[PDB]
Amino acid sequence: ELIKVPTIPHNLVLIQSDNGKHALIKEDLGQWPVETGISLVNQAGVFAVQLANKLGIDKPFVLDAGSNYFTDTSFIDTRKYCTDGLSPREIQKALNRQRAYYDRPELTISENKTLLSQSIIYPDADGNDVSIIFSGAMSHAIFTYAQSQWNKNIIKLDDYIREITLTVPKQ
Amino acid sequence: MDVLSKGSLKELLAHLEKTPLEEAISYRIGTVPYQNVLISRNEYYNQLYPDTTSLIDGVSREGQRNVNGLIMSIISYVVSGSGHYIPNIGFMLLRRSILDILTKHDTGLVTNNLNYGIIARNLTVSKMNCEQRKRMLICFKLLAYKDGNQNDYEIYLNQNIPLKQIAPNFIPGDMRTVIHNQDQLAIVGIPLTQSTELSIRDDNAKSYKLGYVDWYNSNSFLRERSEFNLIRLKDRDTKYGKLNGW
Amino acid sequence: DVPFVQAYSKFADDNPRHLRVKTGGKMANALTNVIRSYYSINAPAIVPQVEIDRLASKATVSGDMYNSYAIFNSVPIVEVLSPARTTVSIVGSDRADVTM
Amino acid sequence: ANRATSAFLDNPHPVGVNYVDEGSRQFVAVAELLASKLIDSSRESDESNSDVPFVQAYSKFADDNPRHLRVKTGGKMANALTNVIRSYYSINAPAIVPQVEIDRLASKATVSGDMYNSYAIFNSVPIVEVLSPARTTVSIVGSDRADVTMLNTGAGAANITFNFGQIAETVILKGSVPFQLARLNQPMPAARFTYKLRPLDGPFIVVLPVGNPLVISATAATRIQVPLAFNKALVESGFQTAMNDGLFDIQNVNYYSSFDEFIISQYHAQDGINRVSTCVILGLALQAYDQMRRALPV
Amino acid sequence: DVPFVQAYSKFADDNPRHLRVKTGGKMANALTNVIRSYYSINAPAIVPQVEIDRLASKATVSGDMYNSYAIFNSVPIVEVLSPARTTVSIVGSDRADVTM
Amino acid sequence: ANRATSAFLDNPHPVGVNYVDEGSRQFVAVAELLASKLIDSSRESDESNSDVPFVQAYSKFADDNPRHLRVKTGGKMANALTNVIRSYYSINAPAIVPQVEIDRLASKATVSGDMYNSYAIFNSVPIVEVLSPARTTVSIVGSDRADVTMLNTGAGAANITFNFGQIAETVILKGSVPFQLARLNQPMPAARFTYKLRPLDGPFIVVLPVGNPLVISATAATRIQVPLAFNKALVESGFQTAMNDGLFDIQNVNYYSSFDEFIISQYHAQDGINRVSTCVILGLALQAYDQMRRALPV
Amino acid sequence: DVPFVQAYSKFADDNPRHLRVKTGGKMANALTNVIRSYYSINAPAIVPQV
Amino acid sequence: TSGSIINHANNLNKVINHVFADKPLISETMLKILTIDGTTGKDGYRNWLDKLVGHNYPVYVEPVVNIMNFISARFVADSSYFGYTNEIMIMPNHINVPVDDRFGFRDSPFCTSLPRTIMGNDVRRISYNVFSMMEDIDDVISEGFILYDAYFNFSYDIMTTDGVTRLKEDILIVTDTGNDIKPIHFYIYFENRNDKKLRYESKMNVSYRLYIKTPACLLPLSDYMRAQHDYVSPSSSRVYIKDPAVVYTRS
Amino acid sequence: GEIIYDGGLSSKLADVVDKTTEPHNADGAVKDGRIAPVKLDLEKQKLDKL
Repeated sequence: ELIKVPTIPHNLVLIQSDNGKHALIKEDLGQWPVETGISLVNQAGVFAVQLANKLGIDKPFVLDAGSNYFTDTSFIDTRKYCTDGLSPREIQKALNRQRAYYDRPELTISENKTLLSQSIIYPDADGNDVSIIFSGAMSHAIFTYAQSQWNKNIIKLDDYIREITLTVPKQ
Repeated sequence: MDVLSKGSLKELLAHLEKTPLEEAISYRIGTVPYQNVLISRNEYYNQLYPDTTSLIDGVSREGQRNVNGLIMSIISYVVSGSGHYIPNIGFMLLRRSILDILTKHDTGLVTNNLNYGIIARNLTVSKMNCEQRKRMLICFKLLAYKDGNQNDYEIYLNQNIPLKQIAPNFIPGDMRTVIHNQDQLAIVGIPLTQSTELSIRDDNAKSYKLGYVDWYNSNSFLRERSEFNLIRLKDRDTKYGKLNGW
Repeated sequence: DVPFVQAYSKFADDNPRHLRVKTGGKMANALTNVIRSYYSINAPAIVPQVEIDRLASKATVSGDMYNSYAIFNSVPIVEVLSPARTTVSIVGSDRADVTM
Repeated sequence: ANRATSAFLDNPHPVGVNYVDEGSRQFVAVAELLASKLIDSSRESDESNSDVPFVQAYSKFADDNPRHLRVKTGGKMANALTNVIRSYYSINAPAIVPQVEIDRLASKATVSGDMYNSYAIFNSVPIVEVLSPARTTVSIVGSDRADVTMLNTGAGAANITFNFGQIAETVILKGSVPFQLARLNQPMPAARFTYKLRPLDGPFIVVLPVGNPLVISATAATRIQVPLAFNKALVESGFQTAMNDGLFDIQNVNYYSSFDEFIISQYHAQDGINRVSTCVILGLALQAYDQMRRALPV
Repeated sequence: DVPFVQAYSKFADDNPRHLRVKTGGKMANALTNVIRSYYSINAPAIVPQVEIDRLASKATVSGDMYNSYAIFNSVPIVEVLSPARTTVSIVGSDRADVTM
Repeated sequence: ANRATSAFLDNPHPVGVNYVDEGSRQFVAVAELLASKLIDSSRESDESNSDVPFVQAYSKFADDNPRHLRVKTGGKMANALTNVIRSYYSINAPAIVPQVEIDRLASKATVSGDMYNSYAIFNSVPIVEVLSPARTTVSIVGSDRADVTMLNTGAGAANITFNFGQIAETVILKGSVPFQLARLNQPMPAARFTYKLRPLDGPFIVVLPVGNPLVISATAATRIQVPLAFNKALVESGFQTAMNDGLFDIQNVNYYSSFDEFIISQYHAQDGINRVSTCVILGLALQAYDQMRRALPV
Repeated sequence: DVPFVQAYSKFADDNPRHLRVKTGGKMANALTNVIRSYYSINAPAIVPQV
Repeated sequence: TSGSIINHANNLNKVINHVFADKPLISETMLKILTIDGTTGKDGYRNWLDKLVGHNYPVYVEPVVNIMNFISARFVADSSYFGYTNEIMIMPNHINVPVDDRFGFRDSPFCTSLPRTIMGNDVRRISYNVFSMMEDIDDVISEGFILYDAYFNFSYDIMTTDGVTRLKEDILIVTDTGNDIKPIHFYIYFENRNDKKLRYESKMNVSYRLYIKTPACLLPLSDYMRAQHDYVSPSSSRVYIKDPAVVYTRS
Repeated sequence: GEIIYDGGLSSKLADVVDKTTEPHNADGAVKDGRIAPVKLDLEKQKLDKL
């Protein structure tokens, strides 16, 4: 049975100094001990299954993230704001504090609107919904590759019937 | 054996300050420096193996009584471990340290007329490895800054482009350059099988390499027994008799 | 190399590999043959329409070819008519010099 | 017979041979990356009415915080970049930048020094030689577009042989009036306005009828391996800036109107492949010079 | 690509990268430089001893260059002495033809 | 003026234009891989006193279980390999192997079709032309080691021009007696026994005295991109086998004594790059042909 | 269309409409007039300072 | 050879004991097939596995195998993402080495790439096995070196306050058997650039420093557009059928 | 005056054990995945099981 994944794993943490001068974003995929003197690929395979389990891509799945959005109060704005990934509000606060240290003017309303609208969900021609979110590079690469592999075995029902139509008797 | 294990400019300079000139010179006649000879290497060939003697082999050779001879003996000791036979040097020079001979004016030696190109040819710089060339250039630079002939050192380097690539990056006057230097000048070191090499330089160098591990442990007690109740020779106080022939 | 791996995989539909030429995949082949077809009417049209439609679904963009304008600088001199006694020579495409 | 040549292909001076190691190529790539960020910061600084983004970019580039009373030259990186440009042009220009300075500046960013992972098309048309018979006048004018004017004063038609070298990939010839061209010992075709030729084929013969002069416009295109960060528009601007700033004023050197002519002329010469390799590194240096100077005028 | 990544990593002490060029690392540079030094006495010989020792510790080999033999087919003709009114010419190195 | 040319550089013939696409290149690579394993299994079976390794290898290659009272020809792969080799050599040879058959045989193994990953050194000496003045005799003999016999019956010294082309990378000249050689418009050096020249440097002028004949031996090295599985010794064996088996008999084709001469002569003709691309594929096919024929004679 | 609508609103000071011609608004007119003034001294220079 | 036979037998038992522990990898159906002769199912599987060595049977590569191969490849290729590295550098404090100044750390232990040359000379490189066996480590460590040929596991925590960046433990431990590197844990602080007390503490209290390549997981806040990534979710109109059977069971 | 620097915690480069240690593999940052050294009672001055 297919597993319907509600949220995307991003694995992003924001670290900022108390002064506010310096901030950074980090991917937290964990610590994996590696032993020297033996094959590295053999140890990598063992850790690969655990990493797949951590990201939730071990078993066949599809992504249901097209309903994870909200709408702004402005009447002009009809865009969908994705709630997945690292929140743009957190980046706004981190940038907000950085300007306070440097005695610089705060972020403007137009600059705030551009930043807070970076995470969006829009539909494509095929009907799929694509979500643009702030997420780590390694997590995105592994998650997207897993989607490609599992989708190879998802076919239309009429396509499945054509494959097995010669095995059905007449009784 | 101790001078060859130094792998930093700091350690090499420290050793030269402690070591007197007596261990740079030797008291064995040896043979003529440059000569085509046939040597026996029976591990490889039944016939006698041709080779040319030089001043880089760790074997004593005859040297003239002049500043050029003394400089050549000092450099050979640094780059090979064994010096040369300079007859009747004198007490005053033997008690001074190697560095003071190279970098100080109180030794009584004039070095203003040294020709660096001739010394390199006499020391056969062509048959030297990277470490040995660096050590020779350290001694050249020290002498150049001592006598004020810093320009001549640059002219010599410009004529020899390969030596300019591997030249040391330290100024003798400054200490920040010595502290921050990152050169590797070690020749002998703890790692090689008990085998024979074809060349005289290669065979003698390997003899030092194989004997360093044993020398690391046996020298401590045997040395301390020698100078248990002996006055240090370096910069020994005396009546300052005379310096003859210099 | 993760950003390049993801970009090439989307473009070529295969993961990049060492000891391989990194051609560009099916999209590279379709683009090359499509260019040939546009230039001349004698060039064959070999790319299936199904393959073109599949590749066009990789990204979302409009097919507007009339959104904006561009300025082209070639000077068209259709004809220069001169009497019998004179001679005229036209040289150049971006800047046309006519010697009279 | 009389022979004619393109002006820019005559006597290419030897190029420098000093800063071509792996470390030097890394330093040039680092300068290009850091200078581009500096010019982006200056634009952002103007838009936001704050000097904070520019200060951060300048500190990374110049290894020192900008000061109002000082003149903002660019620090050690600007001085090193200026000296390598001088050394690349000619072999007589001394190399005054120590290798320890190059290595230190190369560590400011992590970039590959691969200068042969991309390509760029250059438009200078090489005409190695045009040989004409007696009583014919041939003049060659132009570098980006070569116009060859031929006048025949003899009794009958003349055969003019064109030699475009072996380096250019393609050459397109368009004449004022239709003319016939063919290779050595091929049948001449009918009069036709435009010809497309591959220079490797061999010398081409143009039949020149007696009468009004015939002018042929020549356009070429050659491919030179360059780093992926190469931008031809920036290199051309950097070349003019360096020439105007007196960076190429060395004795026994030849001057060119554009960087396209410089690299092509240096390519139709002895040891052309090795010469072009140094020229590509110079182009990336000039790209960094253009960006850095426009952000920090002096 | 698993077999090639392991071999390249052992040789070059660095993982292969798609964007970077595969050169062999420091071992390639050391091998290139010793070849120049072997040919002529005027070669720089600028490979440090510490670099060589660390590179010889990667695999276990004796380094003995005297445990076998090979046959070399060049024909040495040191001198051919001929009297007056005779012409002698030697051509070739693997097979020498003496025309008299 | 007299012109002397190498025999194997004269009039190359057109090569095939079929079986060049990616699927075809995979077939050649698979054939080489399967043929190599066939000859290894032949050795292993003898050592281990059992036919299991050979049966498995032959079944993979020929898609048929080996049986007694059969000739062991090689199956469809051998027939496909033979007919494909004929196609490459000439443009007149028919292409009688269906594309679906080639793709099916290419699926027996998972290998890349890349044929330009590695390089190989080819030893043929290209002497495009040797120009001599009157009263002198010039003769060129040999391909792997070209000997040029030179005699001057004139009153004074003569200048003789050598042209080795542009494809070759290096050329080494050895003289019977020391002689004089320099490029055009260059001073003549002292008499020397040996010269190392880059062919791209231009025509080379040699001074021939009047006394005794001068013979110059030439050796050249050329680099051609080939697949990593390329083995020159095995390719040469396959070339002689295909010639003896009559795979190269067709109307209007030149015949060469080695694959060295074939690939170099094809390079020096017009449109050289594309011909060498096809010739390299023929080399791998010939390499596979040698191993399959030596394992399974017929 | 939200990114274009918001960017056009800042430029033109007017919301885009499906049944109205988009010309850039007031800023487009002033930009056109200052170009005319810059070229020649005989241009009218009509756009006010306010 | 006796060694090959002994090696094969020991490996075969290790595999068999592993595949029959916890939930067996092999199903009860084939165990029934192999037991039908009376032999133990564990013994029957061992016999069948030995026969299969060296087979040429084609095996289809399933999606789950493709996924793990991708994760395994990126594990080796990008080691910094997972907390291990193949190269560390130990230098004295007075030697100035270029470091990564993007993050504003105080005495950052992260370099963009481990330097090829320091002070105009190439940095020494020593393997871990030779380093462990060294008896003159005091002389070698005075000049600084680079340790490779091993997989170094490291950890770090970034502290928001300002302090002296240091390690939890000492760099090395020297024993009569050999020398080793203690577990690596970095305490990293942000820098105020004007604190005289912390400038003096860093220069004089700590004498040796450990440098590693900059982890790729870190990314400055200014480059937050580099974390912008796309994800495609199929349409919500699809219905997934659990039982795709096309016929019923009745005459 | 105010005290700015009065020493502090000093980092040590090396930890030198003062006790004889049995042979061992790497166990710190580097972890040896191979089997630990095998202890053999090889040289016996008196016969035990022969």
